[PDB]
Amino acid sequence: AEWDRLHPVHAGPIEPGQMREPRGSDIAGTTSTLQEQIGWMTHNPPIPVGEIYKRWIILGLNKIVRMYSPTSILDIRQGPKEPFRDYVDRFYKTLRAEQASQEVKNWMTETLLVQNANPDCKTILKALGPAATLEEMMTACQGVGGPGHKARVL
Amino acid sequence: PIVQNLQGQMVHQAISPRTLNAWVKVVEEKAFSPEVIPMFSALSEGATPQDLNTMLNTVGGHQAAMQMLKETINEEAAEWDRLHPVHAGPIEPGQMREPRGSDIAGTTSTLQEQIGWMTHNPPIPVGEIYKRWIILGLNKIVRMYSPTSILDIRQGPKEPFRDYVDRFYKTLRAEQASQEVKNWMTETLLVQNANPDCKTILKALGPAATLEEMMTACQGVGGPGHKARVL
Amino acid sequence: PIVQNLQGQMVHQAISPRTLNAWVKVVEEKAFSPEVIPMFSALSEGATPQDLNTMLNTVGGHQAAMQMLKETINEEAAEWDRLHPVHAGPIEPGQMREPRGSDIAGTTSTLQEQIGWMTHNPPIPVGEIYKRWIILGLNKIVRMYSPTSILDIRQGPKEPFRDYVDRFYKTLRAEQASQEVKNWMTETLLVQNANPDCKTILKALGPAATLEEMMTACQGVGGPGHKARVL
Amino acid sequence: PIVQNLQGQMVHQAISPRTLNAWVKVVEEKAFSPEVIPMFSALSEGATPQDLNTMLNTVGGHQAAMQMLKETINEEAAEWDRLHPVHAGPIEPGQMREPRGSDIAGTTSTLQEQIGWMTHNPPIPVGEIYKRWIILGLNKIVRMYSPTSILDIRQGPKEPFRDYVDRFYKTLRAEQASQEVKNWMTETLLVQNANPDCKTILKALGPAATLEEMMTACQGVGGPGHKARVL
Amino acid sequence: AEWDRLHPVHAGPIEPGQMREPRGSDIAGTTSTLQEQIGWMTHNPPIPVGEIYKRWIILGLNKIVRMYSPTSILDIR
Repeated sequence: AEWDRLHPVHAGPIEPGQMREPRGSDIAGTTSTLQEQIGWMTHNPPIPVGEIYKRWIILGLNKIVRMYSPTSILDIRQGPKEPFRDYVDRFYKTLRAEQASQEVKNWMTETLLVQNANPDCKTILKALGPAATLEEMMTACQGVGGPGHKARVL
Repeated sequence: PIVQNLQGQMVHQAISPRTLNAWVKVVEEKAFSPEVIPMFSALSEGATPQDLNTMLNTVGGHQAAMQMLKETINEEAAEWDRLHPVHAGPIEPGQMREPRGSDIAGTTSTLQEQIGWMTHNPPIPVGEIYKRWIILGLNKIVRMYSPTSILDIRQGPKEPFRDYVDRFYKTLRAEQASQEVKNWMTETLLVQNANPDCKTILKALGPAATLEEMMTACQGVGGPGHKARVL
Repeated sequence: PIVQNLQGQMVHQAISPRTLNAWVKVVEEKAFSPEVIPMFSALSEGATPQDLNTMLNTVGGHQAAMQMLKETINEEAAEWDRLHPVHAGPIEPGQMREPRGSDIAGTTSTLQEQIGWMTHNPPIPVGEIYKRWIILGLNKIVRMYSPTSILDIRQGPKEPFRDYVDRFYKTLRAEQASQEVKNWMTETLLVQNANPDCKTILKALGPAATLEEMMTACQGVGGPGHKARVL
Repeated sequence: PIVQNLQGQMVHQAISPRTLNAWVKVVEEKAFSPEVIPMFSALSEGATPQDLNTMLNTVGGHQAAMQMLKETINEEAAEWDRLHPVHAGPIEPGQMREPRGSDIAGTTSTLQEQIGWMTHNPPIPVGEIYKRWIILGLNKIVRMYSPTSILDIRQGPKEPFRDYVDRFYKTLRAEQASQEVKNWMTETLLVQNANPDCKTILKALGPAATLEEMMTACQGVGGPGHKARVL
Repeated sequence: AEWDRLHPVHAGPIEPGQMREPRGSDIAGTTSTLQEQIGWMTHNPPIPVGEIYKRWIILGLNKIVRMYSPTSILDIR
C-alpha cells in the first residue's frame, strides 16, 4: 500500500529495450511472473524487488513481538528468592525490539533496576550504579544470591 | 549590570534598589520552579561576572540551593580549566590575558578586565559562559525541590486524559533531561501508567494519534479535565 | 523588544522580571477570559520573535495548552516554508535578505537580522507575524477548552433589561461560535427571553434596536441599584 | 545611591522614603538571620556613606542591637585612623583631603567630599569600605542572637536530608571559624549527626558520586503529604 | 578502541592507492560492507578482519563463561 502512494507505475504499453516498472503487488510477488522476477534481477542497474519485500517481512515480524507483549519495563519485580541472573536477563529481554538507546539505558539503571530489586540486591546496585560498568554490577550483586542461586527470604 | 542607552552608548551601572527588591520577591516565590528560568535568562544577559556572583548569592537565599549553585560553578570552573589550560598572567594595556575558569567566574579578575573580554572584537563573552554554569545549577534546584516525581504520576480511576497530561508535562518540565530521555518518558511512562481505555485507543490509533485526541480521551465521567473556566 | 520604531535603528532593550511575572498572573487570575488575548498583545508591543518565546515559556501552569500552542506555532512556520517561495527574484544590489518562515520563528536568525527587518522602510514585520501565529494558534485551543453557551443564560425573579443585555453580550463574547451562528442565536434568544415592555422595542426596530432605550426598559421592577459604581 | 557609571562620570540620584520602606520590610519580616545579608549586600552596591547611614538608622526596632551594630562601626572607623595616619590639610591639590575613619563612616564628611573621593583618579572607595564595616556588624549581630550552635544539632526524625543541610549550613553560616575548620564540620560533623538512613547510603555510594544524587535522602520520613520525593 | 589506539587510519581510500585501511568500526561490521571486508581479507598481505573479530567474540564470551555460574571446588571431596 504505502509503496503504491510512494511510487506510481505506467500501465500502458512498454517500449522495446525496456522492462515494465514494478508495483507494490509485483514486488510482493502477487501479480508478476517468475520470468519477470528473473528479468528484474538480471536488470542493469539491478532492480532489487526481493530486498525490499524481505525488508517488509523483517519489519512486520518486529511488529508482532511488541504487539503480543503486555509487559511493562517499569513494574518488573523480583520474586521472593530471586537471584540477579534471572532478573538482569529478564528486564533486558522486555526491550528486545524497542531498541533502547544508551542514554535511556543509563537512566533505567539509575532508577527502576535499583527500585524494583529486593532489598539486599538494591544496596549493591545503588552502590556501583550507572557510573560503573554492567560487568561490575553483575558480579557484585550475584554475591547476594551466591553459587546456589538463592537469596534470603523477604 | 549593563544597560543600553541611545546613540551607541552602554553603561555599567549599579543594580537599582527598586530592581533588587522586586527581584528578591520573585526569588522567594519562584526559585524552586520552572518559572524563574526565563526571567533569569532575560535578566542575566546584561550581568557581568562580578554582577552574576551578586545575583547567584541572592538566588541562593536557601542554604541547600545555595550549596548546589556554589558546588556546580566550582566544578564548571574546573571543568573549563581542565578542558582548556591557559597560563593567564598579567599583561600591559592594548592586549588581554587568557581567562581561566576562576577568571571567567571573576574571583581572580577585576570588573574592567571582564568587561574587556566582553567588549573586545571578536568577543569572549565571559558573562554568557558563566551564566551557563549558573543556569546548570539552577535546573538542579528546580529538579530537587520538585514536589512531583515522574515515576509517581499514575492516572486515577475517574481522571480524564487532558488533566493527566496537564500534570504529566508540568512534572516532566521540572525533571532534568535531554530530548531522547524525554521521548522515552512520553512514549513509555505516560502511556503505561494510564487507564486501560486510554491505553487501548492510543495503541490502536497508531501514527494517526494526536494531542487533540489526547485532550478528549477518557472523558464522560465528571470533575477535573472536562471543561475550563471562561467567565 | 526594540526601543523605538524609528527607521534603521538597531536598538534593543531587555524584558524586566516584573513584566514576565505580571503576564504569569493574568493567566493565573483569568486565563481563558476573552479580555486576556488583546491584553496580551498590548503587553507584548515592540516585540521581537525572541521576546515572544521568552514570554510564552515563563508561564508554568496550563502546560497541555502551552505545549500544543508551542507545536502549532512551529507548524505555522513550516506552513509558511511550504506556502511562500522565499527569494524567488534575482539578487538585489543594496537590499537586506528576505525572511524564511524559520527566520520569522527565529530558528535560523539572529537578533540583529530580526530587528533590521522591523526597522526597515517599509517594515517587514516578523514580530507581528510571530505574534499572529500565537494569536491564531492560541484561539483554536480556546475554542476547544471553552464549553461556553449563550442559550443557557440565567435570569432572575426581578431582572430589569439593563444588565441582561450586558450579561448576554459578555457570555456571547466568551462564546466562539461563527458570526452567522451568533446572529441566528442572538436574533431568536434575546427577543424570546424579553418580557412584554422590553420585547416591543426589538419587535419593531428588530435585533439591531438602539441599546439606549433597551437598557432603560423594564424600569420599576424593584431591581438592584444604579448601574454606576459610586459606593 | 550613584547612577550612570560605576567608575568616573558617575552621578548622585536620591533614594525615596517609599523604597526605604522596601528595605526595612525585609528586616521586619526576616529578623536577625542570614537571609537579610544577600539582600543588603546587593543593596549597598553603588552607595554613598550618606545612603548607608540613611539605611542603617531607618530600620528602628531594636535599639541595643542598633547600638551594638554602631559599636562595630566605631571600632573599625577608629581602627582605620589607628593603622593609617592622614596628612593634615590637602594631600595633593585637585583632591579635597585624605579621608579619616569618621570621613568613611560619614559622620564628619559632606556629600560633595564623599563623591569627591570616588571621582578621584584612581577611585577611593569610600562607601565600599563603609558597606564592608556595616556587613561586619550584621554577621556579628547574627551570631550573638543565634539560638543554634554548630556542635549541638542533629537531624530530626521527620526531617529530610535537604532540610537538614539547609539548617546545618544556616547554623554554620551564622557562626565563625577558619575555612579549614569549616571543612571538618562539613565533612565530619554534618555526616556524624545525620539520621542513620541517610548515613548508610552515603558510605555505599562513596566520594565520586554527585551532590545531585546524595541530596535526595531521607524522603517520605515525615509521612504522606511530604514535599521531598525525587530520586 | 584497542585496535584504534594501535592503528590510526584515513576515513577514505589513501590518495595514491585504491583501498582504505580498516578501523575498529570496520572490524565490527558497524561502518563496513562485505566488499570492503573481502577486500581486506583478499589483500596481500591479508588484513585479518574476520579472524581478529572472531578473537574478540571468543575473548568476550570467555569473560562471560568465567563470570556466569561459579562452581564451588571446596565441596569436591
